[PDB]
Amino acid sequence: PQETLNGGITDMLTELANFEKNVSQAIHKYNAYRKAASVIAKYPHKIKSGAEAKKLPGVGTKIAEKIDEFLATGKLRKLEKIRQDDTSSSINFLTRVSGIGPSAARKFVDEGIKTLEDLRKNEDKLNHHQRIGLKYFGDFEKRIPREEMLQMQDIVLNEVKKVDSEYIATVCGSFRRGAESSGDMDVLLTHPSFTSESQPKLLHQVVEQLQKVHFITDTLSKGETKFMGVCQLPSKNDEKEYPHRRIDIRLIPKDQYYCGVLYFTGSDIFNKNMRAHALEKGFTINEYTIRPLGVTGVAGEPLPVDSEKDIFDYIQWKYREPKDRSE
DNA sequence: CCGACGTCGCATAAGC
DNA sequence: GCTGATGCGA
DNA sequence: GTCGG
Ligand code: NA
Ligand code: NA
Repeated sequence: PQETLNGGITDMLTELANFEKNVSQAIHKYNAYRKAASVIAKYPHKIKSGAEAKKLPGVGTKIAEKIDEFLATGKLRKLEKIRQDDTSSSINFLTRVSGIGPSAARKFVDEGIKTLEDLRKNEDKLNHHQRIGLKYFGDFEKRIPREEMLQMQDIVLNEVKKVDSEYIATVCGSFRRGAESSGDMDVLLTHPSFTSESQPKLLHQVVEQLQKVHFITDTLSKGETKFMGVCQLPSKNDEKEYPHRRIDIRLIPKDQYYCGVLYFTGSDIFNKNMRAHALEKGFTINEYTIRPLGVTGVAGEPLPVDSEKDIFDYIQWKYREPKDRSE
């Protein structure tokens, strides 16, 4: 796991990944290329041949070939071509705006809209989400230092508690695992009055409060259980102002809360391992529940959970700190 | 050879 | 107006 | 594109 060891190769794979997703609309080729990129990124030798790479889970014949060409010429003909392609490179770029995905990008570029500037000239053609995306294009591609996250957390936990001291809220994501930086803030929310069996107002009042103290500045989307929007730390005195940040707030019912918390803490890799484990011990785990099987594979009713540990207990695993859930 | 590859809440489209 | 498909982000 | 039934 050292940067420019196979950087050339993994930046390559990652470029191709984006073109598959954003231009070709082949999300599964997109994940193939990314998966290759990962397993190569972890590989602790400078790759010498496509054949050496092929040995890795997720590197097949086609990518092996690419690596050979890259290794001998320092570039890829296809990648070089698509990069200079006016239409395609503009479609790929436009998708960097939040709310513009591969379909809307494609339509824009069809009607000659290819640049941020062009988007600015055409706001009347953007939905609410997209306008927010444009407006904060740069801020949203910035990382969030952990210190700022802590500051944001102070504000979130404070105002949630002042709306109702019985609410529970957890900031998960790479934040909860110790990451020195985060992509956004992901808040998980529950209340003792909200169970799977069980007002239709619990998420709304929390969001309202966060707007009233001007933490939440914009709304991408909001319904009865998931909120997605924008936030910002209060500008220190005369100091330079903070970036607007992405924040999601999820209302989960209490008897599914720690499954939710477990799931949205990750990492993805650790989740795959633990869901694998898991089956072998006789259980199925998803973001909501842990259920038992079932001599024929028939899933029983969901078991009670009242903490993260509870889940680990069910499946013969000693509790592992968010600290140590890289895998 | 050929299908799976995560899933789902919310905004908006689109056909009725 | 209704519906439930499709795009999007996570 | 890669893996696997
Ligand atoms: Na292989
Ligand atoms: Na986007």
